[PDB]
Amino acid sequence: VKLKTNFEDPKWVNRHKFMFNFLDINGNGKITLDEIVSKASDDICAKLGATPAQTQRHQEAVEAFFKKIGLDYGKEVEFPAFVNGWKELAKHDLKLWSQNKKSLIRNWGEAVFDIFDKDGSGSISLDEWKTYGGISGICPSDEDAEKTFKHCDLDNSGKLDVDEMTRQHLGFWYTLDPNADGLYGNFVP
Ligand SMILES: [Ca+2]
Repeated sequence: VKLKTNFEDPKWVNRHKFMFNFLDINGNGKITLDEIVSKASDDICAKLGATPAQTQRHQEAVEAFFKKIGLDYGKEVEFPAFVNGWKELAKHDLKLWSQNKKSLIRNWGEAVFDIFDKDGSGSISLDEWKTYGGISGICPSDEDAEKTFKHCDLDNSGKLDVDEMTRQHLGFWYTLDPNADGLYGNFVP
């Protein structure tokens, strides 16, 4: 995993703008934590049939993750401030990860995978990633989900584990590590 960021690369700014536009479903150029948490709980966790405890751990993780970016309940955040907030989060999490500490991005990954994980493996299958991908919308075709798995280093079960997805996410969301390109197939640039 690379530890240096590339905040000035328009490709990194545009990757987040793409995701901002994806979250800005009502098209008003603003995002609220309310909207984000609703997507996490009322939409994704509900459709996944998550348990009360899983739903709550997942909501806490999504909340902490996006609060670090500067989102809050009842606060509208526009794109320039949103991407400046990713700088806070990126430095925060890269520091933690490099010191073998739990990062907010790892915590989110644990919460998502836990919904699917029935054996304590902290790993998910291709079909489970297809499910999460289609319900959240971030991997909206089976081919893209397949690309994620082809892209990553899978474990002895052909499954994606949380440590591997965390490393990939550091590079994809935080540092623009070229090794992380294609993480979400052809969807997220
Ligand atoms: Ca909006």
